[PDB]
Amino acid sequence: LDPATLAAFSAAFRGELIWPSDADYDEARRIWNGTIDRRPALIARCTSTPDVVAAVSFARKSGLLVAVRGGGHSMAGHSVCDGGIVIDLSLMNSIKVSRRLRRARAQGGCLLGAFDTATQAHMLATPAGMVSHTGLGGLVLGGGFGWLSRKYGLSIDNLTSVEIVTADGGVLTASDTENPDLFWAVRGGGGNFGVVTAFEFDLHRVGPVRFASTYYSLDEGPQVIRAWRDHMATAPDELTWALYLRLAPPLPELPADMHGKPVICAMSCWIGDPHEGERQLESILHAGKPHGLTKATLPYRALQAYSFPGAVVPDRIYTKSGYLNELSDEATDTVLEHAADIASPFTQLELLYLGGAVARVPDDATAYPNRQSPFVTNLAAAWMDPTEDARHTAWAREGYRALAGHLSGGYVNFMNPGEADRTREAYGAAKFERLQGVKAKYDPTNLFRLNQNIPP
Ligand SMILES: Cc1cc2nc3c(=O)[nH]c(=O)nc-3n(C[C@H](O)[C@H](O)[C@H](O)COP(=O)(O)OP(=O)(O)OC[C@H]3O[C@@H](n4cnc5c(N)ncnc54)[C@H](O)[C@@H]3O)c2cc1C
Repeated sequence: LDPATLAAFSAAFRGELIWPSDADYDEARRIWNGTIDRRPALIARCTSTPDVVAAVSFARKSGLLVAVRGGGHSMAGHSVCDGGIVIDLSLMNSIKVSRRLRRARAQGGCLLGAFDTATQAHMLATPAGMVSHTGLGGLVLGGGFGWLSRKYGLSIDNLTSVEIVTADGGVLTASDTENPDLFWAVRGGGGNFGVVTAFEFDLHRVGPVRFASTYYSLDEGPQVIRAWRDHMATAPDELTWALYLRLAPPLPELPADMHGKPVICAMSCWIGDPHEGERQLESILHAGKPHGLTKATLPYRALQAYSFPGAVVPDRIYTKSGYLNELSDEATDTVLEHAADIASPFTQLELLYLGGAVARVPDDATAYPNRQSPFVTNLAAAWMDPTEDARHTAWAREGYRALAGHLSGGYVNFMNPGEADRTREAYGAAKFERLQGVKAKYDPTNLFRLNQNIPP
């Protein structure tokens, strides 16, 4: 490490440096995917945009492999690197909300729960992921979907501008009117094009939400999933209905003879009038007998903080996901045969219906692929014992291969560390090559390669 560069970076960087000798280094480098044990040479905790600029320039000059960390939830483990530098944005957590203009400006290191807390102070909101502590950074740059998406689209579908630090250390504002090629690419292209230090979103009024969660016996699985698939094909935007095949959590609402056994966990909500929501959710809650039924009228920030029942954070995860255009009866059976073999109490086989507002955005308006594929299956193995990695990974892998005949594309934010190759297939040829032209203009060095990578 050349000293003049380091020393001038020390004079510009008004944040915290964590070195491999420091006590807090083992914790600071930990990311949510515990199977990713990497030793960065240097962890930089930025507090403002000039901090990131200094961190970007110093990494460019010094030749260090760049990681960027928002909330650290990368299923591929991109946010920590072996022997490089970590531009850590976790301290840049602030949000300014205009209730009157319905505008939220959030720093690149925000967590979802912080963002939704600030907007819900004015009963405002904009779509994002379902787990409170995942980061706004990586989620939004990949698309971002959740409870508000069928009504209001992806997270990017409400983005209006970004402040971004490009590989050359320059700071650019990208929007629909300013650097619009870059705005297209960051809306689905990940961290490939620079470090976003500020997002601006349009917001929506979201009052109380009538919500429901329940569990169905697996030997009623066929009629439940079929009812689910059949209903969502024509369901109104306001109804979001998700299925999570999993081992029943040992919760008092469920009978003890169901604890630990595979079930279907159905979570449903109605974005709109709670009285219309109660009528709507009752029309979908009885495809089979609902066990452990919880129905509530929750403020939207409570809905955001609910997932997942049991409130356990796993240490180790491996995920295989893809989209479906159709969910045949044979595919439904296949899902059920593999869900019955679930081993860890923290593993889920997620089945989501997007569509709605997501699919009414034209294919080419952003960089997010597969808007016209409604279904998402996410085989999400999650466990604690690091000596058991092979048996839980094998469940995701072998379940994915049995469904390969229905699966196409892939959400970049659900990719596991060994899926660097799925990139061209996930984006498609037209989107991949346009992304490469933005990557050629803004990061021709591929300084930012710790992501679902798009080489220039
Ligand atoms: C428990 C859990 C639940 C999830 N639920 C959902 C969900 O409901 N819906 C959904 O759509 N996705 C979901 N995700 C996935 C989430 O969208 C991605 O994992 C996302 O990448 C997480 O971002 P992060 O910032 O926390 O991750 P990190 O690991 O920090 O980073 C992810 C990627 O984005 C880059 N990045 C992060 N911040 C920035 C920034 N400011 N500028 C540039 N690049 C940046 C990193 O370089 C990295 O390549 C979930 C993930 C987890 C772990």
